[PDB]
Amino acid sequence: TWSPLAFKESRVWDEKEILYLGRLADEVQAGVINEQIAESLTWLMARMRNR
Amino acid sequence: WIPVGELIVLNQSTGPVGRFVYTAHVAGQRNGKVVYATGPYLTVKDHLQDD
Amino acid sequence: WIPVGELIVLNQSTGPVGRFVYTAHVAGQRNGKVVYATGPYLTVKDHLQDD
Repeated sequence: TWSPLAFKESRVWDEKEILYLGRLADEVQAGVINEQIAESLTWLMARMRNR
Repeated sequence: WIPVGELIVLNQSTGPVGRFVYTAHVAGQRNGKVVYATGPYLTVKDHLQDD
Repeated sequence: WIPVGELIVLNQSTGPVGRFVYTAHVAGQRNGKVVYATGPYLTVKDHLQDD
C-alpha cells in the first residue's frame, strides 16, 4: 500500500505594515506592500519545491 | 462657542491658517494589489448570508 | 551535496529510480460540485475589509 503526506503553511500581514510601508531613500506613497507580497508569493512557490 | 467674556484676536490677516490634511487608508483587491483612498470612507459589511 | 568521500552506485540502469506522486487537494466550488487539483496550490485571503 501507499499513502501521501500534506504540507501547508500560512503567512499574514497586519494593518500597520500594510498601511505604513514606504521606502528608505524616497518619499514613496504607501503602495509598496502590494509589490512586497509578490516576493513572499514566489518564496512560498520556491519553498514548496524544497520539501 | 466663543466663551462668554473671552475673545479671540487675529493678528496678521483674516484668512486661512493652515490646512486640514487627510491621510490614506486601506481599500483592497483591485487585481491582486491594494488601493488606498484619501478622505473619509464608509465600508459596508454584507453579512446577510451569515448566521 | 554528495559528501566529499562518497559516491552513489546506480545498479539496474541509468534513468529514473522511482516517481514522486502528487495526490489530490481541494479546490473550491468550480460548479455546484466540488473540483480538485493535484499540484502545489497557492491562494490568497482578502481580509481587506474587516476590522
